[PDB]
Amino acid sequence: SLLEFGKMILEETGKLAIPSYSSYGCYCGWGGKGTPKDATDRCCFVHDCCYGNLPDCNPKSDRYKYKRVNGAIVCEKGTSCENRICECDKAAAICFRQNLNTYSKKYMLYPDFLCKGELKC
Ligand SMILES: COc1ccc(C(=O)O)cc1
Repeated sequence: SLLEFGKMILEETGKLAIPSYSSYGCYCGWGGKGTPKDATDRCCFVHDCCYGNLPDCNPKSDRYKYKRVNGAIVCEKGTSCENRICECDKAAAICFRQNLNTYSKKYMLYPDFLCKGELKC
């Protein structure tokens, strides 16, 4: 679910999903179009594609379970949709951590009109 993803993001990065990643660039918190602005935005682009791989799943509301082994995220077994959702979120959270070094506040509340064009998954 979105709230669980938000908790995962905070755990991983120390940033609040809202407002750090809810309106960032072209794809974070509300993707759609344009060339991703930076590596963080690309995390959200891939995350969006990842959810797009699951048309018959409901990633916003469906809850999954995960644990930490060391600091590593381990998705626990639930339904097929839950497992696949968890893997998408895990990847994104790790991606955000990997790219904290280039996270830029200037991409927060990024205006829609600067995001144009379709980019294929
Ligand atoms: C509503 O909260 C969020 C938080 C993060 C993201 C994201 O990282 O894409 C989307 C919505």
